[PDB]
Amino acid sequence: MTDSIMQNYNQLREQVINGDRRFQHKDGHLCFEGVDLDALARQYPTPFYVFSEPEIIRNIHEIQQAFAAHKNTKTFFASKTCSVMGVLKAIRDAGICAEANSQYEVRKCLEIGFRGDQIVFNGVVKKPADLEYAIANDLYLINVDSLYELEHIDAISRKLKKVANVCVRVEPNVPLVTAFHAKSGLDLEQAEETCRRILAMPYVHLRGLHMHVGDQVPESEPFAKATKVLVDESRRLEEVLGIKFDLINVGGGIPVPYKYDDENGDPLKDNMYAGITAQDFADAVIREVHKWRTDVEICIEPGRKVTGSAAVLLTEVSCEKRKTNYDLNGNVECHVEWKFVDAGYSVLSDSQHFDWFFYVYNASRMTAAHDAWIKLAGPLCDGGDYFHMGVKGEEFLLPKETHVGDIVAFLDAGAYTIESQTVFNNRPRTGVVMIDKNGDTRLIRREDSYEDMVKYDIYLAA
Amino acid sequence: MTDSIMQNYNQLREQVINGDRRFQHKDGHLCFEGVDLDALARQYPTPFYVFSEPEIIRNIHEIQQAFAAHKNTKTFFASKTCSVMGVLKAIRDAGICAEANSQYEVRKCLEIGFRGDQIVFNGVVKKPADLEYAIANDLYLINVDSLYELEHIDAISRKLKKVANVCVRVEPNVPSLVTAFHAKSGLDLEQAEETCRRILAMPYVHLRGLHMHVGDQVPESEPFAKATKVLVDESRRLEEVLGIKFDLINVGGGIPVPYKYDDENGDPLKDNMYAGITAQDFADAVIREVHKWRTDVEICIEPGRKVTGSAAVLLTEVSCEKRKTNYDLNGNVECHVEWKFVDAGYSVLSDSQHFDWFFYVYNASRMTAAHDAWIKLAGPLCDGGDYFHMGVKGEEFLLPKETHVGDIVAFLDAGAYTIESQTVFNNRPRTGVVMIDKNGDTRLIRREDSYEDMVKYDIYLA
Ligand SMILES: [Cl-]
Ligand SMILES: [Cl-]
Ligand code: NA
Ligand code: NA
Repeated sequence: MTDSIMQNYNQLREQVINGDRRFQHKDGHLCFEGVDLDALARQYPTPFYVFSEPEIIRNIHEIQQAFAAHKNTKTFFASKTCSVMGVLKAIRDAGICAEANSQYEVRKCLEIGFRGDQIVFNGVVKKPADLEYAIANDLYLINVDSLYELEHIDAISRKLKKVANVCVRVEPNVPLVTAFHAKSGLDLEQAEETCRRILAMPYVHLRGLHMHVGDQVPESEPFAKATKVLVDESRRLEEVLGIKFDLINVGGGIPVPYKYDDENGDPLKDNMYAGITAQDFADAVIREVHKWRTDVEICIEPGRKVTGSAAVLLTEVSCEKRKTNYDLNGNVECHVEWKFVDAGYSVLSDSQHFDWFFYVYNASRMTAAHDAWIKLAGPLCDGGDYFHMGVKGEEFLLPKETHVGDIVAFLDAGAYTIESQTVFNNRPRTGVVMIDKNGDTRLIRREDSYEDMVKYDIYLAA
Repeated sequence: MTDSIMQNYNQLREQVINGDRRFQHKDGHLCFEGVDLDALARQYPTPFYVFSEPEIIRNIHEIQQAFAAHKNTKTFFASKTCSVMGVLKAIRDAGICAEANSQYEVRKCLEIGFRGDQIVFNGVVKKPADLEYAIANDLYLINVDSLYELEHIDAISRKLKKVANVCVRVEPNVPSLVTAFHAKSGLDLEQAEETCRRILAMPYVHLRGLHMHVGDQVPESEPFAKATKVLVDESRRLEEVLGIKFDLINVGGGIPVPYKYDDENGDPLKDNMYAGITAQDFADAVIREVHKWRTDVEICIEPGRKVTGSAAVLLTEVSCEKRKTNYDLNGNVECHVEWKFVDAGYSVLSDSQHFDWFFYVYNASRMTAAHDAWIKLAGPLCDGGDYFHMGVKGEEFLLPKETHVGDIVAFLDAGAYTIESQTVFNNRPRTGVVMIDKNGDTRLIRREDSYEDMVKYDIYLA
């Protein structure tokens, strides 16, 4: 099976450089939107992430084209996915809106140019200061996640004499037990009284209901079933309360392919295979909404799908070693070829914490057979800081000729990879480079400096 | 039985405030070294960590007393555990040395006042710039982790005309994990002789001894005994073969800390939140093996977790609450779940999520009240997985039924691997840090990240 696994992985490698809209090859090197990534990693210090504005645009087009059957669709990028200002700017320039998950995310979205009417603010803990900031900035939506929080929305909107526009988050029990496993939202049974309360509030304007199914969802059925619950309650409440809702917000969760050989993958057992497309998500949602109204606005909150495929992590092979296991008589049992790169799980956190797979290739030797089994380690002083989600078990494939100094690329590294970095071991969080629409590159986030990292501390100087 | 679990947890609670060397009660509140933690969390915004210099001192005393049978012991705090400058200063002033795990860790140790001869620099990826910085600063030890890295140490020490003092890291294959497959660090035992012979010939590299590090939160003494014996046996053999006398042996870290205290109810080999050994057991195993070789040689140890783990509390305010109910198909209640939301989630206390780490949780504002209600404890991140899964019983915690929004929740034993592992996910800031000094007074030693801090790393058009 290993030889066939090796054959299959090299077929995937060839597809990257001859059949992928993002990539080419030049001088033996992987190129991204025409940019030679080996050369790029000689210009900027590794490790760093490189984002593609062209690919973000293609992803947004996929999402928007998926919703062509429903004209009144509004798309809010879930900025917890990635909020580097230059990424947010590319997303704003590509024509969609923004969902924010904290006061500082709201502020960043406003500062990069999203208008208040292009921002949704969601959360389970929206303290009075957070709500005051959001209400004062006339956000399109602030979700209502609990009755406790709603009391603060009422009080603060009254204090500011400013209308707060809200959607009530309802998390349906769609059979694993919503009460035990879903911290967010209200129960369906609480929706009516919550909406009745809001109608009576002078400065709180009820716009619709909200749900969010989850992340990297491998089937369309959960979106259909959950949307139907919220549509049925929306229809019922319009009748009971004598109102017409502005909108329904169905959240995010469109998956991204992290493994591409779907013929060999089962998305229900390995959700690195994308089980559905944006079109499947849209078909499920739109079909359920149109059983109630065709004119109502549908709000969607895609995160991962906007940026996931649109970045690469570039990391230099910085050390190598061979480790050999010997039996008790001194005979070799096996050899392990370790390659150390300058990025570990403080840089690429989900590879460790969420068992996330990313394709790994030698970008400096992209046209060479990846014919050697290796283990790939990071630089942290932690026995667990190596990449466990290999091609076969914990083993990766690289050219046997791989050399210290080569650039390794992790593909599909654009979602949930920047804000989740740490300064563990006082290794810096990475710089970030952007490829713009013209194929030109610029730095959009600096690498943390020494002074950056000590300046939060308060201590007598030396 | 849940009643017995509740009774046991409340016995543990009473032992915190009437038995534990760290804690007391006043005005119904948990006190740490006499500091009322409810009051403290009204002076500083939550969430934040509070460290105890007294408890750091007690932990260091435990470690050093454990080594009483071997006078020439040098203790290096593994600063990857916590490198806030004021914490490092407390450890420096307690009289021990520092182990560093990156160039910037070396620099901050020097800056806070550790001399070069008090610093060990360890790593698997020590780039030429890292090595030049370390060698220029006359560090007590730079470990040798690979043959590749050793070539840089030789070349750079020659260029600087400064002696690099080294210990060769050897990771034994001790049957338990397979070292070649699961241990990225160190050289094989079989490589130690030639590596040492080559160092002896280098003009500006000085061989001091061998190094190993077993692991973290180790619940048995046998791993230390077996691994130390391998390194002692090879040390003795190399002294004979090469005609040298080693300065030292470095046996690393891994002394566990109790995260659950009711040892009568635990199996440390199945649940390593129970500490399976004490510092005395660690020292007994190490010293016994070293003294079969030499009683005069220096033993270097690298404790991390044990120095600071018990010495901090995370204080976080209950900031929201809700009740979720599962209803049967007749609308009758199947069960209720009481959710309490605190202002810290796994971006603040990462190991609670990523390493399934248990920390005792109490209501510091109601510390003398029976913790008599089962609750689920959630953080503030917009992520369904951001709740604390490592409960008292399954995913459930115990708090007083009188718990109210505004109460302060404490997580105990929050001093190891809790600061540098924080993130800005959702653009929630990394926390402030307070220190209780040995006189019982408090000061801020790290600010909470500001909004400026969220964006100043980014390069964007205004
Ligand atoms: Cl839009
Ligand atoms: Cl010492
Ligand atoms: Na109203
Ligand atoms: Na020498």
